[PDB]
Amino acid sequence: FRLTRLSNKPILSPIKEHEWEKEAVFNAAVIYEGNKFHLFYRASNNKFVLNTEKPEEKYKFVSSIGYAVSEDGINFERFDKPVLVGEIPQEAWGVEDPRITKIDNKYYMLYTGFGGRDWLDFRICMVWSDDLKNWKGHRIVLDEPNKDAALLSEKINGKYVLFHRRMPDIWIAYSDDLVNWYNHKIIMSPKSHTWESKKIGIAGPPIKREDGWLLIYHGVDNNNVYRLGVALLDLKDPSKVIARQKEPILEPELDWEINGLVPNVVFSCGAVEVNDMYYVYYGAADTHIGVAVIEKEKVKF
Amino acid sequence: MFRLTRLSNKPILSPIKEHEWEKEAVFNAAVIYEGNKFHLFYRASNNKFVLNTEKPEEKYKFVSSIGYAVSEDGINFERFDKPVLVGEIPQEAWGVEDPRITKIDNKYYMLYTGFGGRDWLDFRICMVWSDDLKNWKGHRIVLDEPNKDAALLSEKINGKYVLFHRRMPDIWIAYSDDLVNWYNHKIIMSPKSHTWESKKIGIAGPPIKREDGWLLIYHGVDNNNVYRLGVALLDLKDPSKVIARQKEPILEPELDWEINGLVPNVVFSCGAVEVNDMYYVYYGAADTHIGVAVIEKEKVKF
Amino acid sequence: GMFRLTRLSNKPILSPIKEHEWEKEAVFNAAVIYEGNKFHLFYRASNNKFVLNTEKPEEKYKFVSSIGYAVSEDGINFERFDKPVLVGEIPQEAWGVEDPRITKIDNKYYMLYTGFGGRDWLDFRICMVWSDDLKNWKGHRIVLDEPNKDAALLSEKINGKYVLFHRRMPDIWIAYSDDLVNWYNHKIIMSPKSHTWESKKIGIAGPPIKREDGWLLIYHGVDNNNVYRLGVALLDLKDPSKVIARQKEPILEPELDWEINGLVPNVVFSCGAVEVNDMYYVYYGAADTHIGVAVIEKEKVKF
Amino acid sequence: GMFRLTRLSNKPILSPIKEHEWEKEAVFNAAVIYEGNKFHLFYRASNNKFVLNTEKPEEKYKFVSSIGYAVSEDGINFERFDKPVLVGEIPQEAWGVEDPRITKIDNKYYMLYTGFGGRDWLDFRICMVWSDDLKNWKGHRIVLDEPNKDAALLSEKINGKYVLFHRRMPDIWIAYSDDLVNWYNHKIIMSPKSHTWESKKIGIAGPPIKREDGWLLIYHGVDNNNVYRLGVALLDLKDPSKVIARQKEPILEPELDWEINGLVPNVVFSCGAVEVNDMYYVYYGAADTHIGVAVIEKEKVKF
Ligand SMILES: [Zn+2]
Ligand SMILES: [Zn+2]
Ligand SMILES: [Zn+2]
Ligand SMILES: [Zn+2]
Ligand SMILES: [Zn+2]
Ligand SMILES: [Zn+2]
Ligand SMILES: [Zn+2]
Ligand SMILES: [Zn+2]
Ligand SMILES: [Zn+2]
Ligand SMILES: [Zn+2]
Ligand SMILES: [Zn+2]
Ligand SMILES: [Zn+2]
Ligand SMILES: [Zn+2]
Ligand SMILES: [Zn+2]
Ligand SMILES: [Zn+2]
Ligand SMILES: [Zn+2]
Repeated sequence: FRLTRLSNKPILSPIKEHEWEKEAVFNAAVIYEGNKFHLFYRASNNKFVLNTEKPEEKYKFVSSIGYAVSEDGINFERFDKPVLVGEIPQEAWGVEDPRITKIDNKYYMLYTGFGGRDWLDFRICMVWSDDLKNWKGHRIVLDEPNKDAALLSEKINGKYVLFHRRMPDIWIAYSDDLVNWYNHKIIMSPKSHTWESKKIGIAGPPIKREDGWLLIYHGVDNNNVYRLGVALLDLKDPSKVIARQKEPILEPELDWEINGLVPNVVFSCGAVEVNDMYYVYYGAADTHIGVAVIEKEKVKF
Repeated sequence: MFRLTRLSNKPILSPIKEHEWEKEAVFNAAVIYEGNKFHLFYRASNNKFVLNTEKPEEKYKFVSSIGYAVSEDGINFERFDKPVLVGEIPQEAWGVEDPRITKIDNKYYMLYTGFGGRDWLDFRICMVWSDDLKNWKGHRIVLDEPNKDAALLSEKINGKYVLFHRRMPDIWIAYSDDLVNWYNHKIIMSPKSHTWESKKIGIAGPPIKREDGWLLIYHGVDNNNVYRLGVALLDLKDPSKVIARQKEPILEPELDWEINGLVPNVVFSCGAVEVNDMYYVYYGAADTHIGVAVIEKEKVKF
Repeated sequence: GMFRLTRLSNKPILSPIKEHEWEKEAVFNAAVIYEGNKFHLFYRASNNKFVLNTEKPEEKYKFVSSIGYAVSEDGINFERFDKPVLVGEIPQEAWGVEDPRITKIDNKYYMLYTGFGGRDWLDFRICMVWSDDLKNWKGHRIVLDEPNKDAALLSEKINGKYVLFHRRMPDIWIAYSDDLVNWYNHKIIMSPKSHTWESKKIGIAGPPIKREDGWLLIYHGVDNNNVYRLGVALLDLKDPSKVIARQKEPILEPELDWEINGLVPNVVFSCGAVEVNDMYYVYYGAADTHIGVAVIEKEKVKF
Repeated sequence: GMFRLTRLSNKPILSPIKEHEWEKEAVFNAAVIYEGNKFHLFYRASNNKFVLNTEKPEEKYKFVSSIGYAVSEDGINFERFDKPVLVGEIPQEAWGVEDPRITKIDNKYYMLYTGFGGRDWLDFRICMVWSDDLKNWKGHRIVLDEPNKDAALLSEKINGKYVLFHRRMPDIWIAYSDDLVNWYNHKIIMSPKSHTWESKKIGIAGPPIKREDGWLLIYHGVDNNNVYRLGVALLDLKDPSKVIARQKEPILEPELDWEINGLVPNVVFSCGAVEVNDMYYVYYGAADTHIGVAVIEKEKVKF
C-alpha cells in the first residue's frame, strides 16, 4: 500500500522575511491534542552545504523548531519566532528533526543537536513539556553520534522505549528513568541492493494499532534518496518487527520533492491518527513540508 | 590499452608577458570544433600560484581569465588582446577557471570554476551560455557549493540535462529539467587506492559521443598530487553507468614544461574534440602552457 | 554470477558456557583443521563483554581472550573441554590471544593469533605458536613487532619461502620468510573498495585453501559502518601475491539475530575453513559472541 | 652497458651496539668524507625498531635518530665512539636527525640531514649544520620550511650560486642560493619511472661526485613495494640541473640477508660516497639496520 498526498503543493514553505526559517522548513514533529494538529517543524536560516570535509563557518546553517497549529491539518498558522533554538554550544548549528511523544501527561521532544565542529558532532537531545509550550530540562539522551530518535508513547514492562539509529540500523533501548539506556538492540537493518540499502531510520514515533506498533521509517538508497517505508512492531514487544513492506509508501515524485535544497528527499518526523486516517507530515527536499494520508483499514501486510 | 600522442613537444599556446591577464599562465582550455575551426577558450592567469597559505592572501592574489583562440589546423592559433570572460566581484574576484564547453542543440554552454578568493573553499561551478561562441550571457551558479570539474553532456538523456561534477573526490553525475535545479545526484566513478588515480579524479572535457558509449576522459591525482589523464567509457543510453575504464593513464607529465612550471607535474584537459576521425586533446601543462595530443578514433578500444 | 555460503543451522553451533569464566560471554573467530577425519576447532573465547569505546583499555572493563578446543566428527556437533588450550602470557598478552588461524606446513601446525596486551588500543601484534600434535603448543614468537593482525601462514612454501598474510591497515598484505622469524618482501596484495561493503578495511579470513585454479582467499570486508561481512578472492597458484579473481558481492553477511545482535553487532568473521568431501566448511564468529558454520559446494566456487 | 657496484665484504662494516642506547638497533644511512687519508663516516643510528604502519607517529613506538662518528684508514675497519656527535633538539627534531649528507665547500663542511619531530608523519624538514673541521658543528638551520628530505649540497658554486638537491615528493629537485639560507629557482631535476624498480619515488644518495664528464649522481629509487635500490645518473658538469645520462638498471640492490632482512626489509640506501685511488667507495645502509660498503673502479663508470 501507498500514502496519498493531500496537496500536490507544499502545505508549508520557508518565509524569506523571517531569518530563522528563511531557506527551509521540513522534518516536522506533530501531535493531535486540542482537536487540532500541533506541528513542530525544522527551519533553516541557510542552504545546506554537505560536501566539505568538516562543517565550515562559511557555510554555517542553523536549524530551529517552529510551531504551526491547524484545525483541518492542511492550512496552518505560524508565528514570527521559533519555539526552540540551541542554547548550549552543542546545538551551535541548532536543533534538528524533532520527534514528539507524550508519555503519561508530559510531552517529550527528541531532536538532534548539531555543533558543527565536525560531521559527527551531533547528539540525540530531549526537552520536555506538560503543555507543548514551555520546553525545559535539556539533556543529551546518548553521549554518542546518533539521531533519528523517538520515544514510544507507552512504557513496556515499566521501561521507557527509545528508538535510535546507530549507523546504519534502527535500534531500540530501554530506560528506567529517561536518563540511562541499556539493552541496546538492532531492530531492523537496511536491505542491500534496494531503495533502502544505505541506511534506515525511524520516521515519526510508532503509532499504536490493534495488531502492533506502526513503524513508519525512511530508507536511503546508495544515491542518498530518502523514501518512506512501513513496518509493524509486535505490540507486546516493540523490539520485534512482525511485518515490513517491501516497497516504499512515499518517494520523491513531485517537483518540490525531487528538486530543492537537498534533492530527492521525503522525510517524516511525525504522524498522527485522525478520523480513521493517518496523517504523515514529510519534509520535501529538505525545503518544504508536505502531508500524505492512508485509510487505517488499507494498512495491511 | 592506449595513450595519446603529442602533436608537438613544445606548447602550442604560452603566456603573453605583454598582457597582464595571461602574463604567467595559459592552460586548462575548453575546446569546440565548429565550422572547420578549433575554438579554444583557455584559462589564463596574471600571476604565479601560491596556494600554501592558510587563506588566500592579497599579496599572493592571482586572477584567472578566459582567453579565446581560433585555429584551422589545431596547432597555430589566432589570439586576441583581451580576455573574453573575466570574474565578477565578489564571488569571482580571483577569476574564472577551467572552462568546459558543451553544445546542446544550437546553444553553447561554458561551465567553469568561479573563485572568489575569500577562502580556499570560495569557489563554485558557474555557467554562461551563448548561441554564437561570441556573446556570453546568463551567468548562474550551477551548484551553490564548493565544487568544480564540471561539464554538461552534449545531449539530454530521458528529457534531462546531464551534469558531471566533482564533489570530493569522485566524479558525480546529476540531472536537470531546466539547467538551473539539479537532482538525481549519483556517484559514477571513484579513485582507486594505490594507483596514479588514488587521491582524486575529475572529468576532463565533456564526454565525446561514440557508437559504443560516451568517451569520458578524466584526470587522476596520485598521492603526490601529480595530475594525469585517463579514459573511461560511459554507457551510451545511461551515461551514469561506466562500462569500461582503462587502468593506465593516457597522458602524463613527461616534457619539461609539463613537469616543471607554476604547478609541477600536471597535465590537465578541459577539452577534446573529434576531427577527421581523430580525437584532439588539448591540455594545460604545469598550469602554465597548453599542449595538444591526439589519438586516432580507431585506436580507442577497451 | 556470484556464489554465497549457506548456513548449516539457523542457530549457533558453539555458544558461551557460563560455568567457564574463560568463555562465559563469547566464543567466536575460530581456526579449524580437518585431520584424522575430525574437525578440530580452536575458538576464541572471552571472559567478558567488550567495551571498546574508551580512550584506553580500562581495567574496569578488561576482557581476556583465550583459545579453546572443540572436536567434532560431523563438523556441526562438537565436544568441548573444561580449560582453554591457549591463554595469554603476562604482560605482553595480558588481555589474551585473539582470532587464531591455523596452518599445517609439513607435519607441523602453526597457530597465528593476535596477542593483546591491553596497555593501549595498539598494544597488539601478530604472534605464533606451533605444535606437531595440535596439543602441545610451543615456540611463541612475535611474527611482526608492530600493531598488526589478520595473519595466516600459507599451507606451503613458495620458492622455498614461507608465506605470511598480514594486515597493515587497511589492506591485505603478504610477506616471505626463510626461517619463520624474519619477514621480507612485504607487498600489498588486495585493497578495500570505496563505496562498497568492503570499503573501510579488509583482512584475510582463514588461511587460503589450495585449489587447482589458484588459492581460495576468503576474507572479511568492513564497511563504513563497521559491519563485517565475508568475501572471496582467488590468488594465483604459483604467485599468491597476485589476485586473479575477486567476487564483488559478499559470500556471507550478518543476517540472523545472533549474527546482527551480540557483543559486537553486525559481525560475521571466519578464522578458519576446511574442505571435506568437495565442500568448504566455513566456521565463523557471529557478533563476536557465538560460532556458526556455513558451507559451499566447491563446484559452485566460480569467478 | 649497465654497470654496478661490487660489495667489499659479505659482512657489514658497521653494526648496532646494543649497550649504547643511541645506536642500540640500527646504524645506517651514513655520510662520508675522505680527508687526511681517512674515511670520515657520519652514520645515522636508531635506539629503536621502526614501527612505520600507524596512521600517526605514536610516542609508544618512538625511535630517535642520532648521528655517530666513525673513522677508518682502510675504508673497511672503522673506529667508533661512545656517544653521538649530533642529536635532535627537542622538540623540532624530537625523533632525531636522519640521513646526513656531507659536502665540503671551500674548506668548510656542510652536513645536511633530515630533522624529524614525530608530531605527524610530515613533521620532517631539511636541516643543515657546518664545521671547519668535521668535529665542531654549528650553524644549524632549517634549509627549507617544508616536508622535505634526501638533501645534499653541491661541492662548489655554479655561477656563483650554492646548489641544493632536495626531494619534494616524488622527484629530485634542485635549488640555488647566494647565502645558504634562502633558496630559489626550484625545479624538478629527475622523476621516478612508473612500472620500474624506481616507480614510487626517487631521492639523491650521496652528494654528487665531480668527474671530468659531469657530476656522478648516485640516487635511490623505490618500487611499488618500497624496495630501496641505488641507481646512478650523470649531471652536466656546468649545469648540474641537466641530466645527461641515467642508467636504466640499479647499481646496488638488496641481495645479502642483512640487506634483505632487518628493521626495514629490502633496503640499500647510501648518503655518502667518496673517490679514493681512482675507485668510488659507496657506503650504504642495509635494511636500515647495518652499514655496508660497495666499490666500483672509476674507469668502469660509463653510460
Ligand atoms: Zn514577518
Ligand atoms: Zn543538546
Ligand atoms: Zn535517518
Ligand atoms: Zn597585445
Ligand atoms: Zn559565478
Ligand atoms: Zn568517494
Ligand atoms: Zn580535478
Ligand atoms: Zn601505472
Ligand atoms: Zn567444565
Ligand atoms: Zn605473543
Ligand atoms: Zn591501502
Ligand atoms: Zn580484520
Ligand atoms: Zn552489495
Ligand atoms: Zn662502550
Ligand atoms: Zn633542525
Ligand atoms: Zn628517499
